[PDB]
Amino acid sequence: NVLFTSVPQEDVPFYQEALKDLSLKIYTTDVSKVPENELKKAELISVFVYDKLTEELLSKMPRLKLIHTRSVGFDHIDLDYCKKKGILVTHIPAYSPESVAEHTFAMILTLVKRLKRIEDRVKKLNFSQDSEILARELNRLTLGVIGTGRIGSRVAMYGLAFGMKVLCYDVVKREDLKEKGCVYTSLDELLKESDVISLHVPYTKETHHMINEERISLMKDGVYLINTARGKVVDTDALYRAYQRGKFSGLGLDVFEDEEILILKKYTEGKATDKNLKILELACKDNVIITPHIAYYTDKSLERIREETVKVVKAFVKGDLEQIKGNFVVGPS
Amino acid sequence: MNVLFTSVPQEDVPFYQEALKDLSLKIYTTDVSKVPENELKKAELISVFVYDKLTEELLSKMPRLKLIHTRSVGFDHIDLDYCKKKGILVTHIPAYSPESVAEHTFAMILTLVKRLKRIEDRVKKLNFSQDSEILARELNRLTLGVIGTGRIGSRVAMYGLAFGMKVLCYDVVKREDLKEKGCVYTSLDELLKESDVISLHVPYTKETHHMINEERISLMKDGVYLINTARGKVVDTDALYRAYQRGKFSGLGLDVFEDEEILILKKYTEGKATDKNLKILELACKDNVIITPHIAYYTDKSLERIREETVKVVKAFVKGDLEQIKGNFVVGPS
Amino acid sequence: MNVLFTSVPQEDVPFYQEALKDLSLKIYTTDVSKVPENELKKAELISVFVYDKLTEELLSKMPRLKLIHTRSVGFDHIDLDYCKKKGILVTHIPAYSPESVAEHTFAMILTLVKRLKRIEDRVKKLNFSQDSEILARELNRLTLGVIGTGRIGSRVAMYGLAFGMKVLCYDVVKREDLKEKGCVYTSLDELLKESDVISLHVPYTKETHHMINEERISLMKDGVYLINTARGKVVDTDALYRAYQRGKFSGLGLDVFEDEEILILKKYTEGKATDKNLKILELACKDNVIITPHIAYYTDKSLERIREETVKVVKAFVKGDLEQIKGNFVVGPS
Amino acid sequence: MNVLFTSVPQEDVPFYQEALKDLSLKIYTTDVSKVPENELKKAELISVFVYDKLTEELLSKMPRLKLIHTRSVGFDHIDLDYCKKKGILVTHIPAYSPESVAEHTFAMILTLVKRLKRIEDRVKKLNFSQDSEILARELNRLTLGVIGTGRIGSRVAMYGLAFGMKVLCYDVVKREDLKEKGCVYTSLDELLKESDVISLHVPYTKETHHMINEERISLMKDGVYLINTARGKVVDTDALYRAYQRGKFSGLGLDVFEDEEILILKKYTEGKATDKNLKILELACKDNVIITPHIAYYTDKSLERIREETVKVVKAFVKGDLEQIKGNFVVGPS
Ligand SMILES: NC(=O)c1ccc[n+]([C@@H]2O[C@H](COP(=O)([O-])OP(=O)(O)OC[C@H]3O[C@@H](n4cnc5c(N)ncnc54)[C@H](O)[C@@H]3O)[C@@H](O)[C@H]2O)c1
Ligand SMILES: NC(=O)c1ccc[n+]([C@@H]2O[C@H](COP(=O)([O-])OP(=O)(O)OC[C@H]3O[C@@H](n4cnc5c(N)ncnc54)[C@H](O)[C@@H]3O)[C@@H](O)[C@H]2O)c1
Ligand SMILES: NC(=O)c1ccc[n+]([C@@H]2O[C@H](COP(=O)([O-])OP(=O)(O)OC[C@H]3O[C@@H](n4cnc5c(N)ncnc54)[C@H](O)[C@@H]3O)[C@@H](O)[C@H]2O)c1
Ligand SMILES: NC(=O)c1ccc[n+]([C@@H]2O[C@H](COP(=O)([O-])OP(=O)(O)OC[C@H]3O[C@@H](n4cnc5c(N)ncnc54)[C@H](O)[C@@H]3O)[C@@H](O)[C@H]2O)c1
Repeated sequence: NVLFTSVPQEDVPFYQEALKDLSLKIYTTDVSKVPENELKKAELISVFVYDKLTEELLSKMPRLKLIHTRSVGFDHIDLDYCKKKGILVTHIPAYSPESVAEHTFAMILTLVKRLKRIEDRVKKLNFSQDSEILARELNRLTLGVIGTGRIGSRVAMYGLAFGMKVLCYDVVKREDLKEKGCVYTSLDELLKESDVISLHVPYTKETHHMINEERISLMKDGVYLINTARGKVVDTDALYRAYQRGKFSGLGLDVFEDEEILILKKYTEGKATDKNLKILELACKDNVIITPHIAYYTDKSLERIREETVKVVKAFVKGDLEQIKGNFVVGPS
Repeated sequence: MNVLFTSVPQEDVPFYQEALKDLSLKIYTTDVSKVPENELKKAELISVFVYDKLTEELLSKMPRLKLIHTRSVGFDHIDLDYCKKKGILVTHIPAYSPESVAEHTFAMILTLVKRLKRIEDRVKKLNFSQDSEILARELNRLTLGVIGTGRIGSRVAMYGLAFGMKVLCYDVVKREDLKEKGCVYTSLDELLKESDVISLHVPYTKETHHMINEERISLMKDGVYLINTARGKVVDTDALYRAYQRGKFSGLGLDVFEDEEILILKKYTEGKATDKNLKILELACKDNVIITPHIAYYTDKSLERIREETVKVVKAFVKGDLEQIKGNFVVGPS
Repeated sequence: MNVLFTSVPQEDVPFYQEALKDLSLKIYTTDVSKVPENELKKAELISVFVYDKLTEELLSKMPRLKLIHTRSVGFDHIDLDYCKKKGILVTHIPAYSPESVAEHTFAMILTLVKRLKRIEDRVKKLNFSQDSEILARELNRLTLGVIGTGRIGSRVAMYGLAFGMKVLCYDVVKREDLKEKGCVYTSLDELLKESDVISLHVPYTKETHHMINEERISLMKDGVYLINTARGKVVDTDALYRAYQRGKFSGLGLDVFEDEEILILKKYTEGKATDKNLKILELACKDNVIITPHIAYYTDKSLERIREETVKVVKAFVKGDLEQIKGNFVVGPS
Repeated sequence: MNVLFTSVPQEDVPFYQEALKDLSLKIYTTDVSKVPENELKKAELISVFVYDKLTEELLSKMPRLKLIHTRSVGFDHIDLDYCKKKGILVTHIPAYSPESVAEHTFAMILTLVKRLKRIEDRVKKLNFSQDSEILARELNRLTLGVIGTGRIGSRVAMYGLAFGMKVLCYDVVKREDLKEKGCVYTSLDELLKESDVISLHVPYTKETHHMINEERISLMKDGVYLINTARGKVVDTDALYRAYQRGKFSGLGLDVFEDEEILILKKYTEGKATDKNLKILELACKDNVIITPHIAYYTDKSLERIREETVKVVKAFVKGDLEQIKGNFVVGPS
């Protein structure tokens, strides 16, 4: 008995055909709206990043053997509970690191070349040139990459190709990046010296609100800050207060705290926070780009997410766990 | 020596006044067509930018002119044959910052490919959903075709390679340095047929005039992205417009376009307007078109370097130290 | 006596200090909830505006208070029962300019019926064509329903009559002057079923609370236009939003709405936000909706008259001259 | 009888085909300039709209023509002198809906005086605050100047009286009904100097050509609001633009403007464009300007009535019953 939640409509037929041998229930809605009689039956659930797999929810799933998330991130799942109950958790670590790294650079270039402000001028038939739209060049700037994993290492490499000085912060210091010119530094040194800072760490207890009041105060006046990692890596209240004081040349955010309320229109069922309003206000500024968690959202990513998802599910029904060993977050035993 | 500067932004006037203070210097923020005849007659060296149209008719009114310096890479605004006939020297600035334009080109390419204008429209309407109208493509799955691989175009090709793009190149000079990095030089027709993103980096000449015309556009893939940061007359704007309306393009990025100067200098306050002005204005509002007002070059670094190189050319010339600025000559001695 | 002014715009501070220079005056641009308790305790006359919540809990801390003057028509933000049991007098400004709000209502009705917001979107895209998507209706062919025919609503009904509209009127009190001009007083349910445009002009009370709710919206014609310049809580925003999403309305014009103060005063900078904030922000983007930030009253004459009436009331109260401000009492002697 | 219809909207085609199937009817959705010469020479009756230019040149190609019917109030697009000289009859529709245009006129006035465009800009940026940049004015404090008190202008004056405006009027034909309602006729110069809002409602003729020019605009109050729903050529667009840039106006509202047909019919698709197109496009983007694409008339009742009157005129002419359509004649028999 296989359960899929938060599946877009157009994937519904693809998963029915690809998994025809199995007993499969598919919901376009999230797991909190699935009836308890279907939760009780599920041996394998497949979710995405807005399905909160809390202890409370997972307790209603006594037959659950494996959770597969169609994502790189897995911070939406209570792993400690899964470890203690013997539930396996899989993910898709590398459907397309390029998608997010390319999106990150799209935002950096959009901001540094002031494209949004130019577009506002052009709409007013203002084709003049003046200092309000005077751009900077990447080759004169320092890029600070926080997290040099699959996505961040690509961001670091695009930086180098543009002639940027590249600083890096990670617990794992990569030879390949060092040989190419990147310099690994303390967090405090990266925050102080960078002109463009970009976040590429997972959300964990250690990265929780790591960009906070204190860290933001260490950054250069006029820094550019990009977040394509997770919203809760950044203290949105501190971000907003700093923006209002003019701290930033620009902000690029593809992820932000309480995003799910906007992205899934949960305000139709009573939800809202001050952080939703803060983000909507920022979104209107001419030196801010907010995108709705779509850095991954390319044709290549969606094709790979399908492929890998089908592979993990078939592997598990046959018991061939060796086939999917690179997919485990919580593996055997 | 009597030195005349035209089209100088007011913010640059103090700089040139101090740097050239021991010359007989006259500075106009307006363009050369607006300069009084009594000033034109006296001038021995003029420094212009790309909207100062130095035609035979205008140049005839400057009987003392010895050198034209354009604060720019491009010199298609200058009647060189007339200059050669008359013995007028012409300099330019070949390389203040090729990176400015190459970076801008990629800014536009990524804007279009990640559909950021469309996304921004949705976010404004509180539409934070995801669906196929905003499904992006990846650069690393695409072929870039660079038309012109000079200072600017070669850098664009290298950025393309660094994104994992297949890069096709067209130029009359085939650079071994680009071949060895992975760029493949092809015929024009092959580049047009196979490229998903095409970017133009050739000068405007009689040979590149409407090079991108109805025929060449029809050879492109449906869904191509076309970028122009070279000169507007390299592309037939009437044919580009008709093609856009038939849905030929995934996107257009234009920093330069025919008749741009009417919009950029607001010449419609003096009675000027063309159909291409209205066509570009209509395209500017589409969610898959980016139009910028010839500002690919307009960075802080470019401006610094344009200042420095222009002051070096003027001082060299007044001294007679011509070998010092040999790299700046378009029409050199003698 | 000790006079306390709250929510005074910075631009008005020098005005009031000068007018009331003879008194012991404390002015705040912030609201009453952010005034220090020692100043709350001294206060014998307090002047406020509509976002100052004079709750029982807040009025508890003002043991020396004799008079509350709100610089406004509305007084729903003031606990009148608590004032009555404690002997606190309450004044307001009943008629600084009902024309300001009635003109605003009509600006909204005309905006929507003439589809100006949609036409503007088209024009911004250089779309100057004509088609059924901007085909307008005429007011002279429509029926207006006016709910509340007081100082503001009666003027709205008269504007409608001048436009050749059939005007239906609903109020707890019938007016002969309006009937003689041609308004037809009817029951609420008849007005709701027969009006093409419905506009609200009642005060917020326990009886008007969510007066426009699910049931009553369901009585409206499909395609009705609904205007609210009264008070936000007269309409159930959730039922409104739901009906809107099903296509109930040709248009909506809201100058007031539930939880408006969170947006108007940016209280989200201190943690506040509701789902009604997001519903209104979403509606605000629609091309058949106009949302304004409670500014129907906000004209130059209004502000002038509010300043004048306010010094009048304060000076009359500090003298014993209660007759002079007889018309200003909401809760009078004794 | 050979009947020719030009500039017919596609959705009207079946309707006129059914209405006139007893006749030899040729229907085009394009303008008269794009009708083949063979068809122009057959035509006994022609029905056109305001963008069909019936110049002497075009009419001279129509030897068999007895009657031109324009589906419009306006007839400045027909060379009347020619028609008289040659005995050609000319009808129009004088009163399908003067209320449409008069209501549109007040929709623009109210939009401008209540600063709705600027408020919408603020609301879009989540700025729901109140300050002097959105302080509105009140109509009832202002003087309206109506230039042209015909069918449309007279209604506009009446609405103004309904809003408590002092109404000044200028026309060569005085109407006693308007004086009896409280309108006051004055000289042009006095109307220009004294009015806070001015609205134009004259036909286009030699005498009204550029009526509103540099000199007339200079007589207006600084801060004036100017509206035009008459004809673009009544206003000197260049003078209006120049005055706007000097800060002369609190607002402008234009439903008609010089060279509008290039934008409205997209003639820039065929190489047309003028400076006034670009000036209008620039003004359209300002927050105190509303431009609409000649749609003041464009209401469902207007379209219904234009259809009915056009059918009656055609059916009458073919039957010879000229007495029926006596009210429709611009140029009547002999
Ligand atoms: N915006 C999007 O569309 C989208 C799409 C995919 C992934 N993501 C996010 O991006 C994240 C990164 O993805 P990835 O594929 O690069 O992951 P990764 O695991 O390959 O890289 C993360 C890097 O962060 C480092 N790191 C973790 N904790 C750290 C700490 N506290 N201090 C210093 N370094 C630390 C790791 O050492 C690793 O190098 C995901 O976890 C997910 O949250 C977002
Ligand atoms: N948008 C902007 O702000 C901006 C700024 C600077 C330069 N430009 C434009 O970019 C152009 C290129 O600048 P660059 O510095 O790269 O110049 P470059 O001279 O270094 O490069 C030009 C290249 O074009 C090739 N070429 C010329 N004519 C050709 C033809 N007929 N067919 C095939 N190849 C041809 C040459 O071989 C050369 O490789 C300039 O001439 C200028 O017009 C635009
Ligand atoms: N948007 C704004 O800027 C703004 C400005 C001023 C006033 N207002 C609001 O408009 C309201 C009306 O102002 P006004 O000057 O017309 O006041 P008003 O007292 O003259 O009119 C109120 C009318 O509503 C009627 N009414 C009261 N309760 C009713 C009920 N339960 N059912 C039917 N009718 C009822 C009364 O009989 C009266 O005729 C104010 O109370 C205030 O809430 C808004
Ligand atoms: N914007 C639109 O959608 C649209 C629609 C219909 C009509 N119109 C325009 O509005 C005009 C007026 O329409 P109407 O039905 O009121 O016409 P009308 O003929 O009833 O009124 C015109 C008035 O102008 C006056 N007038 C004419 N020439 C004058 C002059 N030289 N000086 C002073 N007064 C003069 C006449 O005396 C008359 O009172 C039409 O001719 C047309 O151009 C525009």
